[PDB]
Amino acid sequence: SGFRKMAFPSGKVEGCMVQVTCGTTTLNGLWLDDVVYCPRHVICTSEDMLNPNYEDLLIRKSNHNFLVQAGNVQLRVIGHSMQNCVLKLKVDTANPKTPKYKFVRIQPGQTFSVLACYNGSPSGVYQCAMRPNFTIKGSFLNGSCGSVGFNIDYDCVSFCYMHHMELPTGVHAGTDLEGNFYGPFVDRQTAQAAGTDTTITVNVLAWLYAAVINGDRWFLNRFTTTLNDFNLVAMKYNYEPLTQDHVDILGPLSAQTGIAVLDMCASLKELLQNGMNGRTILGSALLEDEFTPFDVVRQCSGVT
Amino acid sequence: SGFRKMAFPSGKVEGCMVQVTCGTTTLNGLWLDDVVYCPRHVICTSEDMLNPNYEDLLIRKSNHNFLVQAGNVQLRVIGHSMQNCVLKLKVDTANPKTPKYKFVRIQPGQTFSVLACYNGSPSGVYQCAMRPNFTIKGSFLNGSCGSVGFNIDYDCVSFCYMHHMELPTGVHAGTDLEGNFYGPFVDRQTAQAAGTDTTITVNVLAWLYAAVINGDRWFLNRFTTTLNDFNLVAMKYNYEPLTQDHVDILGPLSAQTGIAVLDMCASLKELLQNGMNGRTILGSALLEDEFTPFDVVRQCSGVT
Repeated sequence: SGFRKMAFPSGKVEGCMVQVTCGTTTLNGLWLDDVVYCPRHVICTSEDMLNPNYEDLLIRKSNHNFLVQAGNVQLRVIGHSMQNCVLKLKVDTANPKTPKYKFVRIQPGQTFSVLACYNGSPSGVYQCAMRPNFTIKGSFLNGSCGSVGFNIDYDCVSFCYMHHMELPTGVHAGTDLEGNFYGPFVDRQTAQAAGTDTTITVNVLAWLYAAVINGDRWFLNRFTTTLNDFNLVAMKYNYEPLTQDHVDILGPLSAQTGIAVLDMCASLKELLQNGMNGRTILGSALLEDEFTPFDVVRQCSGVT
Repeated sequence: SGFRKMAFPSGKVEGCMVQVTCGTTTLNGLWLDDVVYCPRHVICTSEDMLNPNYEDLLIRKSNHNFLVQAGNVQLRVIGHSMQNCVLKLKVDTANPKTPKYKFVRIQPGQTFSVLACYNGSPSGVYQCAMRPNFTIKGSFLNGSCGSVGFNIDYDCVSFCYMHHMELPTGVHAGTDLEGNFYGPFVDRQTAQAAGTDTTITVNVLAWLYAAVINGDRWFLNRFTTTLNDFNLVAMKYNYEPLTQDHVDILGPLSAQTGIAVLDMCASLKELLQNGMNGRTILGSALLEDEFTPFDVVRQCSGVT
């Protein structure tokens, strides 16, 4: 019993973190096979970041200007290329700790673990979600760029995020491992404001199922609703519209608990309209939206 | 910027988890040097757990009855002993991945990371605190016993917790790595009720400092207080008494922010008396007490 914000075990990713230095900039890289992946802004001065021309800045860089250190051992850079907003540094040594891996581009509402790193050294691991406005709410200090987000399926690491940017509002932006930003963000120190950070409805519903499984039941009510009726209320409260696809995804939790998805929507509707009245659900005073239905099933079933 | 509930990177501990089976019971063990540590209740049937005589049950067990598996490889058990509520299984192979380590017994209010495991396989990592009633609020399913709690200081793992028990109220009890339960709990399926789960005041104050550092400032008010005045209010709200030792520990965060500890106590006093009025602090609608002052300094400074 109990339900925690849980990250994947980080060891497989710890084995891939390296330090990348270009001139006076140090950040983190991800070493998979004989390629180190890092943010292309490693080549920028903070001055450069105001209006960088990355192709032009990169012309002034050679393989020997990219200093890659794995623990206390230097890696030899034998090639470099820019793919979107990441650099791929080809090294002469395959990472002996390379796990089975995939690069995946996640959808808003999907969760992942972040291994926050500084100077190629892991500092901590925490759980994030891709927000509906394609930001994440992370914990990243100067030096954390190139820290990665991932999911694990048994022994395969799916890398989904690399940290690039903090917005003036203190939320975070980054790329997939092909170097494409999530959302509209750019690797430039400019006016970038995030859109509405809506609540991930299907994740709240999943977490309410987790609450019922773990004995927190006070919020269950005598009501039901329809998707359209629920969505009128979701819209008013800046919740994401619930789709039949979301209802289908919640089916296993519905089955496990015997609470119909639309009954749980009616419980959520009352919580939105009535508030928590000073009560908590799984130790939270707000409706938690950074557990996916898959997360809830995984944690409630004990997948390794 | 940003402030997350962050666990230590788990890799060093992942390298120590093994499966222990005795008859029909499978749980987790911790393999350090040539010793595997596990809960002594591995030797119990669920029937046994109602009133176990561990010395008597252990007489019926031989080295060859303790099946220890590290990944898909069997370890040879060459001795076994009971120390308090843990078994120490001596194996013929030192764990080649043994990190630098210590066994520490933590105080209530101290935080640690848990690597939840099933069948010796890591499932997830999350951050816990030793509650003032010597329970923890974990996420543990059947098979999770022997999962461990730890802190890391650079490259040294301090193991502080091993999971043994779930109370009928769904909170968790366990031991240090000498096999001594935290608090009054026993490894028996009996009436064990937890005492008051008071709020860890010094940790709330630390987290309010973290909030100010990360730009959440709305709760700062024009007031101050005294330890005695604050403590009258703490007592009323089931907060732990704040001591001068706690004030001394918050000194570095006081210095960093320029907010005197007693001024922050007066902000906390108003939050207790007035509530949050539907506002949040670092994404929480309640006052978070599972960050120590050391955690806040570590996460705000980026220690690896």
